[PDB]
Amino acid sequence: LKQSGPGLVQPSQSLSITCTVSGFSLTSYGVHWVRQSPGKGLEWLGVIWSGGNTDYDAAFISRLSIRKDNSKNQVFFKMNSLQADDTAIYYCARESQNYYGNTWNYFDY
Amino acid sequence: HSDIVLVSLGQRATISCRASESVDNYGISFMNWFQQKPGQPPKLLIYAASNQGSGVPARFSGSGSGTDFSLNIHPVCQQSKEVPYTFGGG
Amino acid sequence: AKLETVTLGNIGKDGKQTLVLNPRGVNPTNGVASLSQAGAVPALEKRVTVSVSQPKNYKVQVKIQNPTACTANGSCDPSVTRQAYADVTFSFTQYSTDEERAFVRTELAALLASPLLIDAIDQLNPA
Amino acid sequence: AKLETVTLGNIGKDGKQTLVLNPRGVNPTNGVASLSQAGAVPALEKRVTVSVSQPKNYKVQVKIQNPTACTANGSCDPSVTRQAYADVTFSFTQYSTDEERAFVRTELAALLASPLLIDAIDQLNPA
Repeated sequence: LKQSGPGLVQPSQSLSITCTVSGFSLTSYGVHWVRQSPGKGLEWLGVIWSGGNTDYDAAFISRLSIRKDNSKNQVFFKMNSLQADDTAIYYCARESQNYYGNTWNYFDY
Repeated sequence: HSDIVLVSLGQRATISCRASESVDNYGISFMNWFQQKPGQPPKLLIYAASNQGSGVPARFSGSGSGTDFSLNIHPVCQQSKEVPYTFGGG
Repeated sequence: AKLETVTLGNIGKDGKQTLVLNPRGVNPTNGVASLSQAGAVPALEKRVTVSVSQPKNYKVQVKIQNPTACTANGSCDPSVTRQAYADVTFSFTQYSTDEERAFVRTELAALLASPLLIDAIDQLNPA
Repeated sequence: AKLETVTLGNIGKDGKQTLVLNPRGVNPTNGVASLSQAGAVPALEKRVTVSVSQPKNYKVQVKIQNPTACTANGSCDPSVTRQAYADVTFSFTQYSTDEERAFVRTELAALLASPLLIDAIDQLNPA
């Protein structure tokens, strides 16, 4: 996996992060996103998978646009009107839509 | 919905949650475990509450049914997964 | 090999439709194994059958079917009207390596979500 | 409908194998459309053919094949030895809604990445 995005932005603007993937094929898996602050432990899994664009976290519907691609594996997302006290580090993850008994692939960051 | 949880011989962490989250045919207990080092992203602990995470040593395990979970790590972050996968820390 | 409960998550046109399955033994007449959804009435079974062959070549066959029904006025139970047959067969040779088989597998697995096929299935306009 | 260059990203046993395609016209004899990789020699073509039918029922057919070759000592060009045929047919009825068709489509699309089929394809041990 890879990770690249601009940091230290002045407040009240948009803010976007891209990510690729060089492991699995993005069609039959899912991408997950969490934040991690010094304030709380870590937070939501309002995420997307399978190509079907799906749900968000319940508190943050008013922001968090999301897109999924297949050109080469771009899962880049964005944020509108970045409030200044949203100081954290953002983490991406993979997920398998493939429950099989209980041995089931999960969370290789 | 949300939940709350808290040199040898081991200790363990307890748990408390509202919904037992028993959605399927006994592959149900979606409670998970996480510990992180500072300069690293958190490596994955045992998933589905008893099932020995991919690439973990054997000294990690967990047990228990819904809303009653446990650790045992005697030689030496928590999250639940029904719909939005919200949780807290410890 | 040792098969268990296969459940697929969140498939079908959008969002929130899961799908559980259970094994239903092995048919010893030709080796076909069966998987099925725990439906209400056993005439309405989302079923998936898999098989394999032995020699010539190989005949790895996956045959999936899932009828739907309606409470037609005139019968006690609901009754099937239509079918939704789908089948896929894989033909290899004795000398094919692991790479070719995995390539064909996940190539079909990724190509079934291309927009070409979703047009050609859900609206049937060809190229 | 209006088909273009279909390229799939990062498929086959691991990681770093992309796959471009190009359209190759429409065969007017029966309506089959063709897609192909821009290979070096046109006898080595990763090809994917799609079709559809007209009435009875429907016969949406996807027929994919990709031979490989080797520089056998004795010929100028490299020559094909084996095939890797794969085909999948969909049968519907006149009265099937959109939901059933989309359900069968992405059910097969997700089930082709289940560990049951990767065992049954890459190592061929059945259930």
